[PDB]
Amino acid sequence: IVGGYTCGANTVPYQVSLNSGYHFCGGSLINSQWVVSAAHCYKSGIQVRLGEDNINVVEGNEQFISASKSIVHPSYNSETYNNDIMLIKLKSAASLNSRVASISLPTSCASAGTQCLISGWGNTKSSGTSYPDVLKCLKAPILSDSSCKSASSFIITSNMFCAGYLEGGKDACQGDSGGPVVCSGKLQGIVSWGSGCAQKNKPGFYTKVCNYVSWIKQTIASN
Ligand SMILES: N=C(N)NCCC[C@@H](NS(=O)(=O)Cc1ccccc1)C(=O)NCC(=O)NCc1ccc(C(=N)N)cc1
Ligand SMILES: [Ca+2]
Ligand SMILES: [Cl-]
Repeated sequence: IVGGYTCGANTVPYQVSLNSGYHFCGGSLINSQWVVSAAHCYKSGIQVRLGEDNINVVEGNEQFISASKSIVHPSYNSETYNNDIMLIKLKSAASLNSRVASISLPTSCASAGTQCLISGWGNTKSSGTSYPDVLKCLKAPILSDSSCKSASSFIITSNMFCAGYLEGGKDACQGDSGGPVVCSGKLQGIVSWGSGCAQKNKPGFYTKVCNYVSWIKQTIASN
C-alpha cells in the first residue's frame, strides 16, 4: 500500500496473510473455514495467518492454519487477470472473535465514487521498495468503467473495476495481491493488477467480487 496509513492492530479482522515461508499475498476471511484471494496468488504450501498485525512478531492473536484445498476460478485467465479469484479452505475452522472475523459478501455491486478500504502488507513505495510489517490501509474511490478504460492499454473486462487516484501517489502495490477492497461493510474487490503502483493515470484494478457471489456460495456449499 502506497500513500496509506497504519490500520491499527486487528482493526481489519478479516484480513489474512498467506504465508509460504514468508508473506506473499493477502486474502479475506468469509467464514470460519474459507478465505477468498486472487487466483494469481495460487501456489501450494500455503499457510493462512489470521489475527495478524506485525507479520514478523508473534503478538498473541494469531491463528496459523494450513490450507486443505485451493480452488482457482474455473475461468481464470493468467494473461488478462479475468476472473482473478481463488478460494482456500482451511484444514480446521478458525476460532472467530473480535480480532478474527469474516467479511460479508456483497448483495449488490458498488458504484463509482464510493470510498472503499483497501489493506495489505505490500510495498509502500511507488519507486523502489519498502515493505511494512504492520497492516497498511487506504481509502480509495471506485472509478467509472469509462475512466478506467481511458487510462489503460491493457484488457479490462466487466469482471474488473478500477479504483484510486489518477493523479498518482495512493494505490495498492505488489504484496497486497489477493487482499480486500471493502465498501460499506461488503467485500467488493480483490487486489488484482495495475501498471506499477501509485503512478499517474495508472489506477489499481480489482476483481469485481459481486459478479462471483453465486460461484463462491455454491463452491463452499459443495466442498
Ligand atoms: N494484462 C495486464 N493487465 N497487464 C498489465 C499489468 C501487469 C502487472 N503490472 S506490474 O508488472 O507493473 C506489477 C508490479 C510489479 C512489481 C512492482 C510494482 C508493480 C501486474 O499487475 N501483474 C499482476 C500483479 O503484479 N499484481 C499485483 C499488483 C497489485 C496492485 C497493483 C496496483 N498498482 N494497484 C499492481 C500490482
Ligand atoms: Ca504477528
Ligand atoms: Cl497502461
